[PDB]
Amino acid sequence: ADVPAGVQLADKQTLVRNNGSEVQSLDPHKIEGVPESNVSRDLFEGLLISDVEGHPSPGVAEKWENKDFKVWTFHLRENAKWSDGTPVTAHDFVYSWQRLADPNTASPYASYLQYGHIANIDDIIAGKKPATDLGVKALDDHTFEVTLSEPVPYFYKLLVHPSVSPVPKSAVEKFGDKWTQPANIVTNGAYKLKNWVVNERIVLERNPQYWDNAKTVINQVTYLPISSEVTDVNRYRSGEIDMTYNNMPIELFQKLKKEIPNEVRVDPYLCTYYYEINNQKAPFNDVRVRTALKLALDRDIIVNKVKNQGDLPAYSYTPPYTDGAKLVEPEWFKWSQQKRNEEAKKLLAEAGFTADKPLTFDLLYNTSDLHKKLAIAVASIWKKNLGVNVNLENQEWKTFLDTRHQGTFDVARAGWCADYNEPTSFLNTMLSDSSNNTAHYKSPAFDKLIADTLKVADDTQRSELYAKAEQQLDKDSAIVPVYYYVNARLVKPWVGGYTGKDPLDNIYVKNLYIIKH
Ligand SMILES: [U]
Ligand SMILES: [U]
Ligand SMILES: [U]
Ligand SMILES: [U]
Ligand SMILES: [U]
Ligand SMILES: [U]
Ligand SMILES: [U]
Ligand SMILES: [U]
Repeated sequence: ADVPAGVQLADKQTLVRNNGSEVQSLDPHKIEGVPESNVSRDLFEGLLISDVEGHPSPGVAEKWENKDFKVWTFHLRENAKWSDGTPVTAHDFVYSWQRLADPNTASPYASYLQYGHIANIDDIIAGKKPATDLGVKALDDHTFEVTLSEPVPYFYKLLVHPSVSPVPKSAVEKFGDKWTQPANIVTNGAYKLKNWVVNERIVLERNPQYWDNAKTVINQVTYLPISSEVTDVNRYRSGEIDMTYNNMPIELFQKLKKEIPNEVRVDPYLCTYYYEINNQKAPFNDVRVRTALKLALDRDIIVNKVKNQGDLPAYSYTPPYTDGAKLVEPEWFKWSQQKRNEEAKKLLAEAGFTADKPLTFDLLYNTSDLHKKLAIAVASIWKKNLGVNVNLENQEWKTFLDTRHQGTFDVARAGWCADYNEPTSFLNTMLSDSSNNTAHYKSPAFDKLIADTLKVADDTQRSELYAKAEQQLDKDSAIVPVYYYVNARLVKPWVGGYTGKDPLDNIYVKNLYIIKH
């Protein structure tokens, strides 16, 4: 943390953050969500990290160079250490990225190494070459060298993500699945795990071996797993929570902006809220059904009337303000809602649905007051605009993500937040073989458009290709875009260091500080 001259620090430097739900895991290779990544940034540090404004900056790597955007060499700081005092080396990264690539690990982020195009990843994922063939090597204890199969100019931007953080081989090997328990875990970020009580709290304590420990200010941070946004706000306003999670309650938000304006932080965020359609399951493998659902949803009602928190109606998967995004708005988005509804009803009548044999299916969402309120509105809108019946179903976060990976679903509430600010952080997730492809969407045409983006060495051609990839997605109605998020949360006046300037919201508690109050 960089505490401003003249600010007074509180005697006690402790922080309580709500984190939305119980994490899937603390293992960097078994996670894919925001709540998971919130805790991972405090415990595990990769080659680069985001600075307080979100720019990719030195992490374990203090400096790096690239040869033709294909061979990247990272010079690791001599004093990077794990929490047991042993050195963080380039061999740690070698073992780590191989473990990420290995199909036996089953990471939901195995494909992150495809997105960066590390050499031999496709074969490794396919079981054809062992994970040891991956294009990574330690040229020495403090030098990590990555070889890609094509030039990727934005490659380093990917490296702040938890899936490319190191994991400690000895704890992993020795304790297997229990390596992340507090008595076993070893970490290299600014914090260490102190306590982990499932469905109660996660408590982290400063890691004194962290290389930048002298600038760390908060000695302890607790992450809570509260999925009720109302409860989160209540415990924030009672004094227990210093920073809510960034899901705000429909019940209280308008009142909060009028009551504690200075505390309600609202900033740009690179995430899209949509309904994920299970593209491989009838009748959702029919484009007319997906197009109907997409068109009959009234974004104006949902965004402006039912939510009303500053979100923007969405017509694409990649947020239009992502760096490099130059998207074309489909004509349906400028049509009337009435005109959307007729087209929709027309398509469903064409797909064979009547009044007598209507379309009925499940709407799966992760336990939350906000998602429940939004699914109820969407269910009534779909019912009135299109005659479809939906059965709402909630599942705890971890179970919800697993259900979507398994494909044991019809439609699900969904939200993707960028991992790096470039259109492929979204688009690569709809690739046929992506491990992040929970829409279970498979389009040869869509895959070819994205593969083409690294064949050209031009950014204009590249943006035009991302634009057409978004048009292929929309044409197929792979999803139902609903709105582009804003990052809205409550933060106490004594919490310093949070700018709200990072559109990825990659917060590190090592950057925060408690002002005396
Ligand atoms: U004190
Ligand atoms: U650049
Ligand atoms: U940029
Ligand atoms: U269903
Ligand atoms: U509620
Ligand atoms: U470039
Ligand atoms: U106080
Ligand atoms: U106090």
